[PDB]
Amino acid sequence: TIDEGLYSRQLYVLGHEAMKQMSQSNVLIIGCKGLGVEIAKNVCLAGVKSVTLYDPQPTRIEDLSSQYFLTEDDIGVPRAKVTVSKLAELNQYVPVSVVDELSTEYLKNFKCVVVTETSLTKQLEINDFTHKNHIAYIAADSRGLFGSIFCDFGENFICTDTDGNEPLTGMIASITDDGVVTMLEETRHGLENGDFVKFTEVKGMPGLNDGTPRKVEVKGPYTFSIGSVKDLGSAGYNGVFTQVKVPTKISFKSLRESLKDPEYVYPDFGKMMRPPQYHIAFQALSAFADAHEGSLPRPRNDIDAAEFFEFCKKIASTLQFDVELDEKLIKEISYQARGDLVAMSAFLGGAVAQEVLKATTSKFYPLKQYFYFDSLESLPSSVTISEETCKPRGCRYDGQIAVFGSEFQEKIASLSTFLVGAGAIGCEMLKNWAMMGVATGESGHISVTDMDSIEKSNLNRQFLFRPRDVGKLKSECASTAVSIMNPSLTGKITSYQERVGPESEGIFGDEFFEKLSLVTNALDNVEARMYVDRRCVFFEKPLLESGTLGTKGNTQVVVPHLTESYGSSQDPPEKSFPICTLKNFPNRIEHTIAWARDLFEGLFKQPIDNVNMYLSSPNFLETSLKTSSNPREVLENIRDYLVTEKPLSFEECIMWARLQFDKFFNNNIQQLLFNFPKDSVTSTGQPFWSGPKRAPTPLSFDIHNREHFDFIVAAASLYAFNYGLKSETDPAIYERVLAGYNPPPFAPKSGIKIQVDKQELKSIADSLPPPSSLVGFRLTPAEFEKDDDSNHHIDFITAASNLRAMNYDITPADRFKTKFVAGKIVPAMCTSTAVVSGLVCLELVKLVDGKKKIEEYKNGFFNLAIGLFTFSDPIASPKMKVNGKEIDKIWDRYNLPDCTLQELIDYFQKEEGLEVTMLSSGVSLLYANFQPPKKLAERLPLKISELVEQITKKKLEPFRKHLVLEICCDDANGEDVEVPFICIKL
Amino acid sequence: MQIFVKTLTGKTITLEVESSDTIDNVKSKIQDKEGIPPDQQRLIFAGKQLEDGRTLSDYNIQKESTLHLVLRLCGG
Ligand SMILES: *NS(=O)(=O)NC[C@H]1O[C@@H](n2cnc3c(N)ncnc32)[C@H](O)[C@@H]1O
Ligand SMILES: [Mg+2]
Ligand SMILES: [Mg+2]
Repeated sequence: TIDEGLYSRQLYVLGHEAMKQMSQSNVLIIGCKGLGVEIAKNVCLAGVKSVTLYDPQPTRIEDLSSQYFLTEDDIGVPRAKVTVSKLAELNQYVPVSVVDELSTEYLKNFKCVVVTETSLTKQLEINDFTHKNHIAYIAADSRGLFGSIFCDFGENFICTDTDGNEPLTGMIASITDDGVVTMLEETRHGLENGDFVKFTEVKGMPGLNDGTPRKVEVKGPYTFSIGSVKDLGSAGYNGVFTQVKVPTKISFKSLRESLKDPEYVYPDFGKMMRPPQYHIAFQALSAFADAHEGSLPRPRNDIDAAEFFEFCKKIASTLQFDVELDEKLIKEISYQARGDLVAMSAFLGGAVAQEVLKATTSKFYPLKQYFYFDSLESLPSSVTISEETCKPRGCRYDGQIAVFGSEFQEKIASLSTFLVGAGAIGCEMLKNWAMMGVATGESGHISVTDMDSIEKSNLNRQFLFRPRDVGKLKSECASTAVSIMNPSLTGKITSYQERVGPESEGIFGDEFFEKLSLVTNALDNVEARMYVDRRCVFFEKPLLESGTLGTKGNTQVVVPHLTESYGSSQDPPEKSFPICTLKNFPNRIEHTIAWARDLFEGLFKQPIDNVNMYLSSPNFLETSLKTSSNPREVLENIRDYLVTEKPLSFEECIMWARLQFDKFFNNNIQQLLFNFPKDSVTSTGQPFWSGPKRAPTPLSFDIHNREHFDFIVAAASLYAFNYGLKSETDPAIYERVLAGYNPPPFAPKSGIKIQVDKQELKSIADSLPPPSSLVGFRLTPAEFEKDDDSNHHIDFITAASNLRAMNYDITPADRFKTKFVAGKIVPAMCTSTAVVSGLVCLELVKLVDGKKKIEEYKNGFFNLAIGLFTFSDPIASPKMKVNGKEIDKIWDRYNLPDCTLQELIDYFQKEEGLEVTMLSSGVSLLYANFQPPKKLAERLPLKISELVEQITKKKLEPFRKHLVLEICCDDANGEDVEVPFICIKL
Repeated sequence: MQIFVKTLTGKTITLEVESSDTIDNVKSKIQDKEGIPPDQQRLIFAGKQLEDGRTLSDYNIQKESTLHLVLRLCGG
């Protein structure tokens, strides 16, 4: 029922059941300014039943400071009726409509109501009703560098998944009668006290496998207790535990009764004392509105701030708040009251959107209940921030000028940025830049690059694209889409289709980087991140970095000559299974899917490529014999795929697939059991097939077995694809050909090496047809494509994996999970993407302000599934001492022209106090003080570029603009010392 | 004394420590329980990341303080 083609990546986060509940939940959203439109965007993409908008207030120019679906032609028109048109285009499955009147009884149509830009008085009126009529309530507001969220899902909300983690599971070694479970081979269970676990395959304790959950007591990383099990056996052996996730009832207080005793979610344990201050300040903001006819304090206005601060006093007394108010902090909220920052709406909007899904799915732990946030470190300090500088100017950026000022607005407009990636994070980043006015100045410019094209599943979280854009380039569409959002960016954006890396340094060279103000990553792999980081360090450019994984995300800022870089710290490495486990001793479905992916590659990819290389590369056989890891396999592929196993009909492909069945799910298993019989024992007398090793059983082909049949169809259709034969699916032709299959006899051989020559390969090479006879003939390889359900790729992998799962008695998996594993799909959705984009841009304004204190910057981490946000100051770059001078071990370098070797040596002695003893370039040694005097007399007058060319016996590439060198030298005390590298500017 | 470490996936780790203990020591105790190499541990207290060579006292970490153990992510 659920369109898996669109929701693939999001389904891997929320699950089918959750999205089924979403498709039955109407959502009402009050307010269509920046915050509300962001919430509505994510909710529409998410796939709720429908979205209803309510905002009769007319469009003002300052609303465009963050609301990206409003143009200057829409001024005066109510915001809801202008925004509905563009929200309906996001997701065809989510109708969007407007409502002009709000009736209390009309709220009963929605499972969740999001309230923005609404006074506290009206909030209480709405929440009083929703709280009594089983309607989820969410209220958020964006006020300058300050934000707030309130959630009330009722006092009997049942959460069915409180962390979004997959259930823990692991293999057991033993269980004592008193209930001590010992994990297998120092394998951590990962459980906590109070968790529940079921069991399966436990030997000696049959009743334990019945599936009754048992509370756990953790005794150590590899051991835990479940209580007495004497009534069930004397000793448990082997088996597998599986965590049982327990639901929790969450009782929310109403807005009225929690207003006195609010329960806070702290986004920053370094600002623990602020949420209470903000609780009072946001209420005082609504009292000010009611007093001044719905108007908020004017930007940086002292008179309005004094009156506001007085409201806080009255509210603090009315609520009996035993707290000493921080005047400077509270007044700062009044100064910024009219601030409308797109970054703040992205951050809050993404979070609120996730909370809406929590209310409609009962999945993930919701905010309970008050989330007060600030990014006050983003307030500029290099420019005058006064009532005169922040005053409105009648432009789309008034909401941003209210906080940063007009002098700062020009700095944003003249940025030259480089966005690496135009996917999820890329689209949100471009949207933010457009609303902020980045690169809209004379000297401003944006460069976007991405080598990929738009696909269906991208549309779930890459909102600049539309179904009709499928197949187009991401960087181009995103550039065009942003020009519509901010026409001031017309012609200011240059899009590339380049893959950032070593191969594209001719485009993204020295001349390209020198112009940039900063680099922003929007990548989906660590390799590209590490490369961009190296480049930014070399060109001394700031880097804004971010990543997401399902509901989790993070941000990191790299400040030249201040912080460490992205590559300065280590991350957990990517998991890889042992070859022995995949090749012969699988025990999880992940092991059979990885095996099936290699089988897919080994039947429909690798041999095809060898044939085409044999027919187009003149000396392929010779080179392969000298380089190939398995020359015999290459020769056999060519021999098999060109003559001995070449099919001439789809019937012959079916016969071929039938042979592959016994070759990989029977004959190979027999040979394995022949070398390791089921009852064989190790050197310690223990059964060989125990623990991680599961005794396999060969399969006997059965046409009436869906897994057997699915493998034949998928394998025959892929073999036909390789040769261009037309495939078929009518079961009658498979029954016709297979019913008459005489399998050749097979007997397990001896002397085969199963981990836990010269003549024959030269003879089969001569038996190959010469390429002279196959001029122009090629075969078509199968290029793995996980997102095309008509190519049989996932069909073959699913069937092949499950057949191997049947060999080893492993639980099979459907195409949905198999696609996830074989495809290495990263779960993702729009909510996390918006959140990181907001945090990234809150750090962007710090870079353009030139902030020099490391404590003002913040790296961000969050997990929306548990309402966890946390932040830390960046790590300073490691320092070093040379002749007493402080050297930055990451960012410092010696910049020199293309001078002579002598001039370089003299420069370092006289200007740096360093005696150059050795000078190197790459692997090459350019100079050393111990070289004979004739070697030096001929090199000292040479230029560095000349010295490099001669020593390397190779001319420098013509477009080279720099040269990197290293030196060994003694300091002023004659002692060897490490010093920064040298960059020669040619 | 006792301190708590909350991970980004919602797990809670309890440690037995003293204010004079080094971050390296705290990381060793986290490695024993979770298997995470010290160099891959990102600990945060009161908005500051804990660095090797310093002590808990250098960060005002006291009885029953809560640290965050976080990771970097690569989707996007
Ligand atoms: N996170 S995502 O999957 O939604 N999209 C990431 C986005 O980034 C692009 N990408 C990946 N690697 C590179 C390099 N090396 N250069 C430029 N862009 C790159 C992907 O195409 C994807 O669209
Ligand atoms: Mg793609
Ligand atoms: Mg990707």
